[PDB]
Amino acid sequence: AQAEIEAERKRAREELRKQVAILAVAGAEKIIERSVDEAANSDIVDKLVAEL
Amino acid sequence: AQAEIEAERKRAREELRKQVAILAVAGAEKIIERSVDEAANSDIVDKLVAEL
Amino acid sequence: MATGKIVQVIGAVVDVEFPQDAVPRVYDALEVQNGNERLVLEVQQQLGGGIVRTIAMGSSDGLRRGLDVKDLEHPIEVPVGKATLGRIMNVLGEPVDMKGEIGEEERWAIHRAAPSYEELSNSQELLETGIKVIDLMAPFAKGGKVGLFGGAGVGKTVNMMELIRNIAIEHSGYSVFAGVGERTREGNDFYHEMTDSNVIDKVSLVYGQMNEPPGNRLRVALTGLTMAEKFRDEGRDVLLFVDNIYRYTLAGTEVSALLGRMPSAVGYQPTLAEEMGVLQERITSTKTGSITSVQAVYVPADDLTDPSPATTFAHLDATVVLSRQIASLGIYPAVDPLDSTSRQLDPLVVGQEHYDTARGVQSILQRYQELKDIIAILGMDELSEEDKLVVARARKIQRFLSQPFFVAEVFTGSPGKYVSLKDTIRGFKGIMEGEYDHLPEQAFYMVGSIEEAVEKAKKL
Amino acid sequence: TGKIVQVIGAVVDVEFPQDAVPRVYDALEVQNGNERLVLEVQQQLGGGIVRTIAMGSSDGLRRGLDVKDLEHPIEVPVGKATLGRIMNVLGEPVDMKGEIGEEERWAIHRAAPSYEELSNSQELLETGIKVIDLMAPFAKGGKVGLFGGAGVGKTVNMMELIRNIAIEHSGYSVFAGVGERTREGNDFYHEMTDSNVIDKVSLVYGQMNEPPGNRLRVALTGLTMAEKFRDEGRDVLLFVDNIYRYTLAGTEVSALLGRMPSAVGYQPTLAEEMGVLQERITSTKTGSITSVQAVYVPADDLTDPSPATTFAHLDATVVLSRQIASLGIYPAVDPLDSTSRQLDPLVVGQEHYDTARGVQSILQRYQELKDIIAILGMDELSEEDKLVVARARKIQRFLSQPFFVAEVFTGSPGKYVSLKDTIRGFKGIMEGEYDHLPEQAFYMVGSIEEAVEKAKKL
Amino acid sequence: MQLNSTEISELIKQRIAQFNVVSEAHNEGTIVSVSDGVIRIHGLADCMQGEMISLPGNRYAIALNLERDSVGAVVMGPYADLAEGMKVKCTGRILEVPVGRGLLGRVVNTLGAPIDGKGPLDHDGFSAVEAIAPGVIERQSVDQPVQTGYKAVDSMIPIGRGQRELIIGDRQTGKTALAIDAIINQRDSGIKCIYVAIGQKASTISNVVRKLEEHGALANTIVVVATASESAALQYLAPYAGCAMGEYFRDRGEDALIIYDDLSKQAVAYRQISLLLRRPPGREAFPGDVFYLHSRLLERAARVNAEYVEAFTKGEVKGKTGSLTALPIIETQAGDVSAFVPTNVISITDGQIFLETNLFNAGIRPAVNPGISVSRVGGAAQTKIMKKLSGGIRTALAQYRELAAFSQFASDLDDATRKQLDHGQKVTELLKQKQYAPMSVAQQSLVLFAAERGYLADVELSKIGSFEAALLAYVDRDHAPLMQEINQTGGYNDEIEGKLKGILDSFKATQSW
Amino acid sequence: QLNSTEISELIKQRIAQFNVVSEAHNEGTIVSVSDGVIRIHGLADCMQGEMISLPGNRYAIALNLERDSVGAVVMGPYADLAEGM
Amino acid sequence: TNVISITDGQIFLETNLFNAGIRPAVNPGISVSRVGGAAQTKIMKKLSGGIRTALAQYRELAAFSQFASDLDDATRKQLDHGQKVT
Amino acid sequence: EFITVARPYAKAAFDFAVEHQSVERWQDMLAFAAEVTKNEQMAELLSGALAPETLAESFIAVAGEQLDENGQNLIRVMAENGRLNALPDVLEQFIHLRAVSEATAEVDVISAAALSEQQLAKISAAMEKRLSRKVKLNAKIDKSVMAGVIIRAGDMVIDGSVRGRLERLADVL
Ligand SMILES: Nc1ncnc2c1ncn2[C@@H]1O[C@H](COP(=O)(O)OP(=O)(O)OP(=O)(O)O)[C@@H](O)[C@H]1O
Ligand SMILES: Nc1ncnc2c1ncn2[C@@H]1O[C@H](COP(=O)(O)OP(=O)(O)O)[C@@H](O)[C@H]1O
Ligand SMILES: Nc1ncnc2c1ncn2[C@@H]1O[C@H](COP(=O)(O)OP(=O)(O)O)[C@@H](O)[C@H]1O
Ligand SMILES: [Mg+2]
Ligand SMILES: [Mg+2]
Ligand SMILES: [Mg+2]
Repeated sequence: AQAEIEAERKRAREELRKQVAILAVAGAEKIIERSVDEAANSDIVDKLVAEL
Repeated sequence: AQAEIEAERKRAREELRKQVAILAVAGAEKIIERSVDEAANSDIVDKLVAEL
Repeated sequence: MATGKIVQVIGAVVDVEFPQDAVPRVYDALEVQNGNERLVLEVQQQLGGGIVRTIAMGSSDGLRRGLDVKDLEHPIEVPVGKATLGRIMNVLGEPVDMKGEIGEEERWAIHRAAPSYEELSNSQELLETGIKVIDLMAPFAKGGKVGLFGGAGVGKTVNMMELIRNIAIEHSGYSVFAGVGERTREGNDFYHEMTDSNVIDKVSLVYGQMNEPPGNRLRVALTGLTMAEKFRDEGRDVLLFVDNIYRYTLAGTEVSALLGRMPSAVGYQPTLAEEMGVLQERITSTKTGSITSVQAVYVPADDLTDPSPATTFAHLDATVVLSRQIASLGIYPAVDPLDSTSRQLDPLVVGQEHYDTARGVQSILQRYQELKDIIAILGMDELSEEDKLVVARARKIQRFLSQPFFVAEVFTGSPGKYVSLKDTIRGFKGIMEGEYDHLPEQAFYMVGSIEEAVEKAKKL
Repeated sequence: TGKIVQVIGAVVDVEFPQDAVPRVYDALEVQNGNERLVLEVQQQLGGGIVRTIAMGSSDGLRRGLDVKDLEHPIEVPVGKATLGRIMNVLGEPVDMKGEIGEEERWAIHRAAPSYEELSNSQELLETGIKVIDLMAPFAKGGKVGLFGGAGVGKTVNMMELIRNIAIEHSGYSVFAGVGERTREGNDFYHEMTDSNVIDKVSLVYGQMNEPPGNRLRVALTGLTMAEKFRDEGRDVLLFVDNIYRYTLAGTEVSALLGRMPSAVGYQPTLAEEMGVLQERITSTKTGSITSVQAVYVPADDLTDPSPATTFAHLDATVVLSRQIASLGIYPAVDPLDSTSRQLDPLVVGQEHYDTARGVQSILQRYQELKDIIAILGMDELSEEDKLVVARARKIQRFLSQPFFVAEVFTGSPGKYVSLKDTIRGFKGIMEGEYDHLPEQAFYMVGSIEEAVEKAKKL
Repeated sequence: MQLNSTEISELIKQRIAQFNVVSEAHNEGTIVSVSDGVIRIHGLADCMQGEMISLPGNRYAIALNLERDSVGAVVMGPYADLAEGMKVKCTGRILEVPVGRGLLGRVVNTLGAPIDGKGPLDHDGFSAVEAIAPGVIERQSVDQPVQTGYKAVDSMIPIGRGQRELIIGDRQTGKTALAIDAIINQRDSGIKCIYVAIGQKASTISNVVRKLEEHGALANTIVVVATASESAALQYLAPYAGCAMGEYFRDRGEDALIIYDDLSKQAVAYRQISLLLRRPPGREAFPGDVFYLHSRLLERAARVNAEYVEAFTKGEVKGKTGSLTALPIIETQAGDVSAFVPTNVISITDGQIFLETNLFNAGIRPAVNPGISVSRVGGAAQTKIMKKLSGGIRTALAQYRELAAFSQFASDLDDATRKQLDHGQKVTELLKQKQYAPMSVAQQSLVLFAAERGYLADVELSKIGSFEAALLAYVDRDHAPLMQEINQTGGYNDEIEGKLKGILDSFKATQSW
Repeated sequence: QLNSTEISELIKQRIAQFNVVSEAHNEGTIVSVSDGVIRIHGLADCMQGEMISLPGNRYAIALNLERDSVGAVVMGPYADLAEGM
Repeated sequence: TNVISITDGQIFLETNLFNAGIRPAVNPGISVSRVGGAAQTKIMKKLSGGIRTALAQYRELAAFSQFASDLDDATRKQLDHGQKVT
Repeated sequence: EFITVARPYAKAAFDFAVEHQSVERWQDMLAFAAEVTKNEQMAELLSGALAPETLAESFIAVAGEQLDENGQNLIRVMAENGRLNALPDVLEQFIHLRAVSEATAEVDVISAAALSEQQLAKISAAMEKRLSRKVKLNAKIDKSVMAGVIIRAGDMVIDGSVRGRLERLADVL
């Protein structure tokens, strides 16, 4: 089971790369009480994949 | 042994959500970093003083 | 209006700064609002320029600096008189039994001067307790003080419960019970015992429980004492039970250390023998009335010499020492007949009949101690006729000093007995003369009065 | 960029600009003339001051010198490079050989391994010492401690444990000398180097001569080296020369740091100072440390605060005593105070446990008679008590043994006794089947068969 | 399962959503000192005593000195990272700890953080660490047994639900073993157990937890850990964190048992904290209020009558009395009980179990010294079968202790006393017991009846233990219904006495040991 | 750091005019009361072992003559003395 | 004890022996030399052997062998030599 | 440190300066008396164990800007108590007491940027409703507080910064 959950874990690491950006934008918006359809997505993805 | 397996699953879910939280708030900061704006910023000031 | 402000809070010690026209006097009581709860502080020292150092009569947590302190201009003062009988109160004279307002007519400050040497009156009226060994071997008079000495588990507390029951049921005397540093478990046991025995309506209870700051455990003895003084000034004869002098002195040590005084003999405060005297000098039989007292005094590690029990002996008139060894053989009240003593035990006051019966019991037992260690090595049969007879009478006396209590009725189920002094003397003298030599020993165990021995001997 | 402003004994106060003040346990530096001196900061007082301990001779420091703020704690070489070499408390090489070629340096202040990571093992360790593994067996990965006054045998015993377990163990080994003789450290280094095992052992030495800062922080350097080896996945032997000197060096400095004294003069932080060290010397799921610690007890008082707080940190405690050594019975282990966590039927098996408890029962019954024997003489005993005494006085001798490292003192060649071979001997003596042999037949022998032989020759 | 990363991400979204971004005014101060775990904060005009001050990083300090121009606060965690000039906030909060039913079977440090690595807790909310015990009028007299499973204790030194019994003795005499057998024996009794360890080394906590796991007990108990490496504030506050977790049960009509291991190390941690705050020291350098430190901890062990429960649970639980039982442990140097902390806690508690190192060496295990051990609750807490039978053991041992002096001249004695002097030794050899082997009340009652009624008068001393084992085995198969009855009710009757006499008669003849 | 019984308004008086010996030095004022001992400020010409006469017709014995104040013990009930007398 | 812990041995001079005219009153059994024989000339090392344990044994043997004695010829020669030595 | 020993002298000096309506003169008298304490040499002489009044005289000699009775007397008392090094803090406590008595306070505005001067108006006005005093702003700028504003008054702060929102959120997660 312990070497199986290790497969589950890296599948989840693959998946979460997509949710994290949505989380970042939602947090930023609730913090600043405003919507921002940010332009320079470059910075978003540069973090979206580097440390993940 | 089954209890131990379930405990490892809980532990891994938690240590995963920690990573995503870290990257999430760092990204929200990088988002504010370029959505920040003299007009919206002055609006923050206005709202906090009005609430003061 | 409130005219002072807190400036330090270190544990249970609080400092308050007043304008120099309004400094509280020593022992004055202050009040502060600990949020949604009222708290009173007792001034211990005036130091510096309007600053005052105080002990909190309550939990210290939650105090900010700068809170407004309003000073009462009178010491802690408590309700007194009949209104308090049957109630339970804390050091501040507030009810802790949920039955509501005390209905006091009058309030007295707990700090007052002891009677003058002029006001006392020496009267030798013996108390009658209903407990064979104490009435026989350690008599004590009105106005006197009795110290129950012993280690842990020997029966100080149940002996005091039985004394309360006897005095209140047979002689109708008001009693004040002051629990200095009281185990809340034993305090609830006491409350339910006295309410079951139906004596409660002739006792007033004061509890300073162990979980309370030192300032509470220290002053409680004075609250009980003040209630007793009110009853004396009504011309009654009251009786004051203090549940431990040892914990009174420990509270004194704590308060001393907290105030930062330089310690003394074995750690105790410097003022130990003054605190003890300030207390034990208010308990006296002024001409108007009387206060008698019996006081439990734990002896730590069986030394009888550390300053706390060593300093109290100077104030006691009779001392009853309880031993765990005797208790372990099952003969309660577990009093040691040889070690207990009294100043009132001399012919002039107790009468020759009593004095001689007491000294006879002592002689018999003191010889039986010699003989135990012959019987061990040689066996019984090598003794003389009178030696075997001294042994039989010694064992019968040693049995007959046990008694069943109305308050121990809950541990053993057997109903209690009250034995008048006439009957105690008559019984022991009858045993020593050899009138009852024809009964077996067990006829005397837990028997109560002497007639009950001749009755119990039938059924055995 | 900071100035000295006081010098009290070993502790030095340094003043920095308000914004630059160093953190706790950072290491500063001073040029003590034609020299270099390292200070370890211990406290931050207010106002940009900081109060430190000098890792060197404090003499020669003026007020107003200039100190440099290294921005990191003390760090020592670590790994295979450290191996077979002698090192200072600062991790400098102290033999005459070259630089330590280490790849990596670790700070000597670290946290203990999480409770989540500990490991627990019952695997017994055999030692060739009758008394130690009869009464106080200990396990691979555990802690052992030798308690005793001055001059009773807690160093010779540690050298025998080294000889017995450390040569017959493959992995690396670390020896920390804390505040004990330099002569003994030199003898040890040369014995190693002349038996070619030096290249498995690492040495660290802050011996009696050094100032209090060295004797204070050297044990942590030793621990850091052992902790590296542990975390590589190896298993390690860690011997500490005298751990009492660490708390003593703490006491020497305590007052100068401005701390109110405590029970018998000791520092207030005694138990924390000792826990924070004793708690990182442990085994773990990734590796394991077996450690033997000598613990001096001052004035032979086993209730002094320092031994009394150490008893709680050890698995197997061996307690030496002067009243046994004065009878010539080495090793002077007292069997009525030695003890082990491992002495359970479920671990050592019924027979060994039962033999150990029988020996203890006899020796205690013998203690209970010594007052009547002292007063009235041996003739007033019951006829069965004379037998208890006659067997205890044999058990005491048979607990004696000659050591390979004690040939220097007594000529007699050392012996190695296997456990199987000693529980049999004690079961024999207790059961009274060697009950026809003189006392001196048992003194300083190996197995029970060397005793039955020694009896023939007187 | 975990592949449902939707759970993870949506849950993060829930934490985001409920973040109310409004601002709150707070009071502030600055660190001006750092040393040995104490910090001095200049500012915080509105700090309260006992308040939790909040440092940088998720760290806190307990403000203990409100001096005129400073606040002395003790850091609850590794302090070496703090620095002069850091900024600090005064929350309004007091220290609160997780509590509830889910903690059973978990290991937690003194802040209720899980330390065993089995993932987050499932608590039932939070509770204040520092509280005040139930008053005089809310107690109920203790009259129920809590069984230890030791012949030596449950007969001569009963412990009742709601009592506070001190285990005291020198190092390495079984103080921990006795308490942990007391905990194991509750594996099926309805009593929840809490074992709080002060200042022990972690690889020992792990060992006793591994033993509670061997036997069934771990699933029933909470472990609170403050290892020897943790700062003094945590070691000192751990017992309150444990009591607050036992009171969750007491205040809801259930029974609990709490075991403070080494109050003699809480006292040491508190001494360190006091001396670093420069408070005036007392005897042995202990601060003044070290009585009031333990007093208000132990007086939380209580039995509360059903009306206080109904008032607290707002009518949800009726007619049940809650109870919290405490067994603090103390360590005495060289058997000396006249030191400061022993002499306080001996005064606070309801009884004492004195463990002697001589008895422990001589073979007597557990080493309880019957002649100076006491229990003020006494027989009121026993099952009435035990209450009946143990009275005679008290006297047998008391006569043995009075005669024992002659044992060293015994051959000279007279048989009329030799009978007693041998019955004492046989009953003493009877109270020896092996570790991790608890006895049900039926077995202790049977084995004491055997010795009280003279059956052992002829068995030889060295065999008493095999006699006992054989008897306990026999009865378990050939008379099981009687054991079931006794264990289930504890009653006593001439009928039961006849059945026991029959069992002993049949055993002593028809079998062997 | 300890203050030595120099306090707000005494310092104000000294602000008024430094040498205050214009006041007759036969007399003083209490500045502290505790445990039966009092600190008296003033009393320049107190002599060690002297009798100091308190209000209410009581006496104190001057035992400590210090650089700024006289420490004395009270010969009777002290609880009702107050700073300023 | 502090100093017994720093040195390489001790010569313990006992006052009981010294009053009995045994001078120097070297008490064997407590006194030891932690460097041992490594320091001695070869002749001295050969001759001395473990002599000091011989006198330690003789001196404790005299502890029981005053009011009574057993094995009373071999203990007798042990005592004789120990006495002529001292 | 000298905060706790400056308090009595500060309070006494202020009481006197109120009774003589000369607060404003005392304040600068004390500032000068403080700066004399900071001189390289005087600070040496202040540590040397001179007898009190000789030290007092050597100190007065250096001051002609002290009003010849009351300032001298303060200095002389402080010399009697060896507390001359406390002047730097007697000054601060005098200033604070003046503030408290005149019911005038000072509050700090720390911001990502300078404000639009009606923001400052609203701020100060509402502060005089948090606090009763006449409030004197002194805004400052920083960018660690990338957005929002911080209002720090005495030791009570209201955290409106966005940084204090980010980190305050992160610790929830
Ligand atoms: N009933 C018993 N029978 C036999 N051995 C026992 C018994 N109880 C305890 N022991 C043994 O005594 C040893 C010490 O036990 P334990 O650690 O519980 O004592 P302790 O007082 O906790 O010591 P410490 O104070 O160091 O924790 C243990 O190894 C245990 O095996
Ligand atoms: N006369 C008696 N009859 C029965 N039990 C008694 C008697 N006296 C004392 N005890 C027992 O002694 C125990 C403690 O008694 P207590 O008076 O509290 O002792 P202490 O004097 O130490 O307080 C109680 O459990 C009680 O059962
Ligand atoms: N097995 C042994 N045989 C003989 N002598 C021994 C033995 N063990 C220790 N000793 C003696 O113990 C004495 C004390 O030495 P040491 O162990 O260094 O004490 P310490 O522990 O203080 O260092 C030594 O001089 C040595 O002769
Ligand atoms: Mg009692
Ligand atoms: Mg040594
Ligand atoms: Mg333990």
